[PDB]
Amino acid sequence: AQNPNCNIMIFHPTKEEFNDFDKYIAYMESQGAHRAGLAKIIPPKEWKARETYDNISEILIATPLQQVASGRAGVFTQYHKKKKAMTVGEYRHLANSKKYQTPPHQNFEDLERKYWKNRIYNSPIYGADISGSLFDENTKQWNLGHLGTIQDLLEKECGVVIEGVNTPYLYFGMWKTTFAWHTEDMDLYSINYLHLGEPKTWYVVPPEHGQRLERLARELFPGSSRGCGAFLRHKVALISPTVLKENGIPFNRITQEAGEFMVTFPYGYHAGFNHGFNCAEAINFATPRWIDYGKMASQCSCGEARVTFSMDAFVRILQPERYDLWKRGQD
Ligand SMILES: O=C(O)CNC(=O)C(=O)O
Ligand SMILES: [Mg+2]
Ligand code: NI
Ligand SMILES: [Zn+2]
Repeated sequence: AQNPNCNIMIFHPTKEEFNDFDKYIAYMESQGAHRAGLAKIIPPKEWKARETYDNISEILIATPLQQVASGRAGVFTQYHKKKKAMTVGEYRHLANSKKYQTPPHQNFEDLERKYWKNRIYNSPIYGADISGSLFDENTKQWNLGHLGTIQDLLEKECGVVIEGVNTPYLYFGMWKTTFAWHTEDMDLYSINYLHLGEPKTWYVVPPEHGQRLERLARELFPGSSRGCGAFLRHKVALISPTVLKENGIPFNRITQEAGEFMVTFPYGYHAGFNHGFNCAEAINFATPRWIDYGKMASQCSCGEARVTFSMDAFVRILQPERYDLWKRGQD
């Protein structure tokens, strides 16, 4: 078995290998990359997402989210308080303000220490989940707005045509902005490209060990666990690396820098934080190997998780027994 210790793998495809997205994902899996839950892909030196980022300041962040924490430094939840709209130029100036800017630090490890020590005492503002793309339409390789759609994959694999669409999302971050422990909707893959700015640190649990993280989460967030049998679908809980190590949960960590792709694999729990002002783009995708994960994915039916239009068909076709209850949670 390849990569039996489930380490995060880093790939350096040539420009020739960068032509065929599906083929390269299958190659990475042939080498055991999925076992980690997360892989990094450094694009060939010839490749670019677009020519420059000089003209992005007028993009609107209609609903910036202030991420307010509750709990203790290593075990907390966050809720999202909606703020007034602002442009990306306004948000970048806010991220660089004395109140919100990255503190002085020696290296990524020092910054990671400062994040876990101090996150809960601040409420950073995240421009998350903005429909759109920063890939130039002329970028033909690994353009996250031109991928094969999940609906077309399900149709190719299973023969059933379904409604729904699959488009990318932009994330404008600042120091301490945080993504809570989660897997993707329907345990899909994700791909994330860091277009510009400061790094993003990731934590991940191997898919084979995901239920160990879920059991710890039920112990650490016991009221949330009674409320919902899949409460990590709410995307609000954080657990630090120190707490994971104390409880023997297998995980790995890696920092993504601007110009790099990350891929999360089906049922790979992940969490992390931004180092400073940045912009990322991400989208879900599927492969034939996903189908079995989609059929087994947990679902939130308590009403909290509320997701896209397109998840309907995935539940309806892959999880018909669950459909009725899940849809009640959506309505
Ligand atoms: O970058 C973020 O805030 C969160 N991204 C993801 O969870 C992802 O790409 O799957
Ligand atoms: Mg603009
Ligand atoms: Ni994700
Ligand atoms: Zn729920």
